[PDB]
Order: sequence, then structure tokens, then C-alpha cells
Amino acid sequence: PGSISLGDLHGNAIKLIHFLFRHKIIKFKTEIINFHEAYQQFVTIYEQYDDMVQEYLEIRTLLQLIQIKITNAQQRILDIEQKLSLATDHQKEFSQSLLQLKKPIEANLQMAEKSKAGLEEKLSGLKTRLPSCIERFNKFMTQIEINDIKTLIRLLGDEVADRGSCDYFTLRILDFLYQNQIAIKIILSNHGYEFIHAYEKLVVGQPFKPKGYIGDIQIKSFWGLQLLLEQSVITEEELRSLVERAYKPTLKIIDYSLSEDGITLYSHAPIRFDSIRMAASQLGVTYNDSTKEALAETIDQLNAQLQIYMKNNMLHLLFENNEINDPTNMTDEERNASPLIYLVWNRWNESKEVENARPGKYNGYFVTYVHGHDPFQSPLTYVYNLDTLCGKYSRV
Amino acid sequence: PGSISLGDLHGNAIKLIHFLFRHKIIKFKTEIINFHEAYQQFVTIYEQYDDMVQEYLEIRTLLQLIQIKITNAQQRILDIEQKLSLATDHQKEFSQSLLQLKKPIEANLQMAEKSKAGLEEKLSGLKTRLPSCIERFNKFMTQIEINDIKTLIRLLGDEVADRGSCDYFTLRILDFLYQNQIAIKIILSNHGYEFIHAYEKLVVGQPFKPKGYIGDIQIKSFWGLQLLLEQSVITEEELRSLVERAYKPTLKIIDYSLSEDGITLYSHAPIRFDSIRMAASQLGVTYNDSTKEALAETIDQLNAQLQIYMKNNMLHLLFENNEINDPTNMTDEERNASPLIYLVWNRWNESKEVENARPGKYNGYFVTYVHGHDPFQSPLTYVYNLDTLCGKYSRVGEEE
Ligand SMILES: [Br-]
Ligand SMILES: [Br-]
Ligand SMILES: [Br-]
Ligand SMILES: [Br-]
Ligand SMILES: [Br-]
Ligand SMILES: [Br-]
Ligand SMILES: [Mn+2]
Ligand SMILES: [Mn+2]
Ligand SMILES: [Mn+2]
Ligand SMILES: [Mn+2]
Repeated sequence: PGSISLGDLHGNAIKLIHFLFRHKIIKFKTEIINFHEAYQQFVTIYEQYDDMVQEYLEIRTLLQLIQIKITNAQQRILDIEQKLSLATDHQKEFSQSLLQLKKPIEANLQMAEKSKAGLEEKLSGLKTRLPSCIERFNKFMTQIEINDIKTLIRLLGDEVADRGSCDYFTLRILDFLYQNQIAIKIILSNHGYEFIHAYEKLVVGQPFKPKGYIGDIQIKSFWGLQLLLEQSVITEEELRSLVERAYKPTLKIIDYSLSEDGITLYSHAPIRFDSIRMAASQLGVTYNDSTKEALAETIDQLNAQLQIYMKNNMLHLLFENNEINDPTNMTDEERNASPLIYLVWNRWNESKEVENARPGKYNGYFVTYVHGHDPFQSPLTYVYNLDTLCGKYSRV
Repeated sequence: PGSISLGDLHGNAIKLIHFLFRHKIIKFKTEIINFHEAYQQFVTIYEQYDDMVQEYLEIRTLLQLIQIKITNAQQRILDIEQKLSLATDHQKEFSQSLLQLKKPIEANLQMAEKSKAGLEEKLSGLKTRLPSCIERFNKFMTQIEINDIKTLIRLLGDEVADRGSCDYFTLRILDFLYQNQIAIKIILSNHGYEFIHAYEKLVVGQPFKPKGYIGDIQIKSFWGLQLLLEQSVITEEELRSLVERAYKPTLKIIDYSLSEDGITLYSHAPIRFDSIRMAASQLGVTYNDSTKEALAETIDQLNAQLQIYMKNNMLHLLFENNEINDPTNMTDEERNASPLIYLVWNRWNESKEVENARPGKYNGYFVTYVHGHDPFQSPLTYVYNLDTLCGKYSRVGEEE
């Protein structure tokens, strides 16, 4: 009834596969003879898909730029055409000048349209290659079976919408775990938020587009999924199924585990202990931590509120603050105003390693902190900064 | 005919006034003494107004930021209220949480409104101070008279919409010269364009707002004029009267004078000789430089075409190119595509100082180049980069 936590994913489905193999959660079926050959198949699929998404991102950028060029040229042509139409009978040099001024704009517009068509054809070429990639991924997934079912898997965040190749692979792996009754919890993260932002727009009839605070290269794995949806390689029905059953139910603002005499607090970013009380304040949850069980119950109630916001497609209401200058170093006022932003964006440093930030004993119970990768290394023996593919076990 | 040229004005009416005194174009009337005390009164007005426009720029920026806060908060509130429907379907617990979310946004909206109102109050206080300043300027303009009417005045550009206090002062001084039959030519410039862009919009009933490529601090003197217009201290009718009679007719793409054996080319930016044919190509002007007279006639035709664009409120058609990355360092392609932008934005540097860029003799005639101040110093004796320290008169033998 223990758990293993993974703090280093960055939207990279190979890293999830690596973690699941190395901790004996999954294994190849008996029929597979060559482990390294079978595993290298996914590495190759993943790399080829990564290259296709890179190609897509460059096409996306060029298409956006060319559409600005086309719209500008069209507006300028229309303006000159109105001036010519409104001309007086004594404006022959005026009309002659404007007629010849319009020609280079028309030529630029034709060149931009031709360029746009070529980029659309390149995108069409990508679409013809995408099914082959997915079919090879599907064949790989049929070679896998569950091994250990008794261990809770915890992902500390940035599992989607990050620097890897494709959130579809990751969602499919989460759904494989769901179909095999594996207990899994995922901490809400700053990259996870970009994904959820896009998904809850999609299901209300807005574009499946991220918030866009994080740049496209740093949410590449979202674009790897969106490419499949926009090119009709996967159905919106399947995306909704994966997200609704295998992803959203796992999400926690904060997770915990209880020992005989202590609590362990799992967060995405490194966080002060008192940020939990601030999160309770924003969400209308009564905060109590007099005992480890009371703090556990407080956190349960925070996570129930998260599920209410997500079920209503309104998580974005808790993640909007246009006055924060640096979400990795939020001021006292900013932390109080937007505690969930702090919980997913904070980065530790020496000035934050102070007395009372993260006590190791509190109200007579021990407190252990486990969070996702962060550059700063705290010397506190009860702070675990998971910047490795190796999992952290919870003990007896 | 002789001329004087000013290459460093930067929207500063004091610099213009000093230039006109220094070269004996104007003088105080004999009833004024002491002369120093009268000039110093205009200096005080100008500096007083300069500080006022600085205050105005600070208010403008703060108001623009506050309007962003206000609009953001209003959208979020309206968003939440729309989600607060309906009460019935036991979203009650959830209604409560959304109501609590709304409270800090409403508090931030109210705070931003109070700040906006106090800034609009500050602007109102500024407004009450403006009339006296214009009154003192008007008194000063009654104290001067024309002196030399036989010298052509050439402004090499950035005469308006630049770093000084107020384009109204400058336009009134231009009108004074116009009223006294002074010949004036002004070279079209990058700050000049910001002014004209706004003025052309005003003429056709659009807001008196600049293109906005140049930052507000660097077009301060436009804002000092716009402050008078928007606060109803001067009329739209007066402003247009001044611009139509005393400013727009003087404008040139490039100007020239002819000597017995050469041509002198006056520009705002330092420019390559081959920029002239590029300007001709965009304007549909037949280009001919086989003789200095043919080149002079080409430039005359460029300037006639400029006046068509000016008269029809459409100069913006020649100054729009969203593809240029650095207007001060345009590529060959960019120069061919937008030659007038090149003519007003180019900044020279060592890489541009090459043998055929600006030849001193061409097709049998000498070529001399005169342009507004530019930091790079070319060691060509026939290139005149008119920092304020350089002599302003035309060289011997040039006939303007
Ligand atoms: Br006309
Ligand atoms: Br889509
Ligand atoms: Br902190
Ligand atoms: Br001077
Ligand atoms: Br106005
Ligand atoms: Br050049
Ligand atoms: Mn993160
Ligand atoms: Mn480590
Ligand atoms: Mn200068
Ligand atoms: Mn300039």
C-alpha cells in the first residue's frame, strides 16, 4: 500500500515508460524476445514523432506570419481601390499614381498566397505520415502488460504540455494504467495547467488552444497532441475519453501520505508550509492542521474543490492574475492573492530557505516535503527535490 | 540665391528662434529693450511649457495602464456573473465560491477607478494653466519683425513631433515667416512623418493621433500641440489654417541647388546617390540623371508627386511597410520597396561609406551632399553633416 513518486517527466512519454519499467509496474509480454529491440522501437517512434512536431511548429509560425502579410496587403489594396473609386474628374495624376502604387501590393499578395499554399501542402504531407507513427505506437502498446498493481504511482507534474514530443502518447499510457486498475495521482502543475486550459476551452466550444504564458517550444508536447486532433488522426471522442477518465480524476492541488507520526506533503513546485492555508482561503475551505489527520482532511477538501472547478470548465478562474510580475518569485501580496499560481510556479532560492518556511515538525507531527525538480538544493533532510528519473518510495 | 540650412532642430522652437536671430532673419522691434530680457521671456515660457508637457506625458502613460486594469477587471467580473446561472441547479456551494472570487476583483476595479479619476483631475488642473502660456507666447510674437527677406530658409527635418516642447510654437513661427514672404523649404523626415500622419487623419475626421512608431517621449512636441487641441485651447480651424498655408507647401522629398558645374543635394537622412531613382520608381516618375539639369527636373517631379500625396491626405500610403526590421539599416530589397522610408530613417556607418555610395562627381557634374545631423562622421569633403556647429550658409556658387 505504498507509493513511488516521479518528479522528472517534462512531457516526455519515454521517461514515463522508463519509470514504469524500472520500477516493475509494467513489463513486456512473454512473446517478446529482445527487450532492447522492443524498447528501442518506442525510442525510435518517439524521436521520429518529435521531428514531425518540430516541423509542425515551424509551419505554424510561418503560416501565422503569412496571414498577417495577406491581411495587410488586402486592406491596403481595398483602401487604394476606394480612393480610385471616389476620385474627382480632375485627378488624372492622382489616379495614375495610385494605380501603379497598387501593383507591388498585388504582387506581394500573390506571392504570400502562393507561399501559404505551399505551407498548407507541407502540412498535408505531415498528415500523410502521422498515421504510420500512431500505428507503430499502437503496436508497441500491445506488447506491454501490467506487472505490479499494488503500488500507487504519483507524478509530481509537468506531465503534459511541456518540452517532449506528444501528449497523446502520455495520455494513452495513463489510460493503460487506468484500464489495469493502477492507482495514480498527478499534482497540478504549471505545464499541466496549460493543457487543462486548452481542454476546458475545447469542451465549451472555444479553440483547443493553451493559455500561452509558456512559449510554444516549452509546450511542444501539447502541440504534438493538437496536431493529431486538428488533422483528424484522432477523434475528439477519444481525446475526451482519455482526459475525462484517465487524467482529470487523478489531479490534486496537493497530495499527502500519512505515517504513524508524520505527514508527507507532495507539491509540484517547492512551497512554504503556510501556502496550504492560503490556498484554503481562496477556495473557501476551512483550514485546520491541529493534527496530521486534520491537515489531511483540509487537503482532501482542497482537492474536492479542484474537481468542482474542473467539472465546470472554469479552472482558468483560479489562474488569472495580470499583476504578477514574476510567478517564480511572487511577493507576499501575490501569494495571498493567487496561491494556486504560487503552488505551480514557485522556484526556491537561498532567501526562501528561512526558519518557519518549511518546518520539519509541526503541531507534534513530523512534516516531510516532496516536490518536483527545482534547481535549488535544500540541505534540509526532510525536503526531497525529485530531479531524477529514479522514484521515491514511501516507507513503513 | 543664398540660403541657410538647419540640421539640428528636434522639435525645439527655441532652437528655431535662435537660428533665425543668429542669421539676421528676424529682429526685435526698436521699441523693445532690453533685447536679452525679451528673449529670456520666451525661454521661460518654453521651459515652463516643456515641464507641463512632461507632466502630460506622465499622466497619459498612467491613464493607459489604469485603463488596462479597469478593462481586465470588468471582463472577469462579467465572466463570473455569466457563470452564475442558474441559481436553481444546486450550484449553491459553487455559486458561493464564485461570489467570493468576485470580491477582490471588484475591489481592484474600484481602486483603479479612483486612480483614473485623480489623474483626470490632474489633467484638468494642467488644462487651466495652458491659456496663460499661449498668451505669453502670443505677446512675444508681437515683439519681433522680419529683417532679411532675401535668404532661403531650409529645414533639413525633424522640425515637429520630436523631443522639444510644442509644435504649435514652431508652426506659428513658420507662419510668421510665411506672412513676411520668406522662402522656406522643409525636407520630409521621420519625425515630420509622425506629425503629418496624425494631421492627415484629423483632416478627414479621424483622431489626431500619430503613427506611433517613434516613442511618445521622442515625439513630445507633437503631444504638446495635441494637448492644446484636445483641451480646446487652440481650435482645429486654426491648426489646419497654419499647416495648410505655412507647412505643407514647403515640404520636399529632397531639395537641391545648382552651381555652374554641379548639383547640391539636401536630404534629411544621409542617403546614397542611387536612392533617388528608387524614389522615382515608387512614384512612377521618369528618372534621368544624364545631366545635372535632368537630375534637377527629376527631383522637381518627385516633389510635385509628394504634393499630390499631401493634398489628398494620403502620405501614409508611402510610409507603410511592416516587413522592415531596421529602418535605419534597410536592405537593398527594403530600399527598393520603400525608398521614402529609407530617405527619412537611414543612419550612416562605416559599412555604408564605400566608394560608389555618394560619388563627388557623376556623369560629368559635381555632386555635393548636405543632410541633417547623423552621428557617423564621413571624411568626404563634399559631404556636409549639419551638426549645429557646422556652418549653415550655402557654399559659394550655389543658386537656390
Ligand atoms: Br489631385
Ligand atoms: Br484543434
Ligand atoms: Br517562497
Ligand atoms: Br543656429
Ligand atoms: Br485631439
Ligand atoms: Br545606405
Ligand atoms: Mn513546473
Ligand atoms: Mn536529486
Ligand atoms: Mn540631431
Ligand atoms: Mn531624423
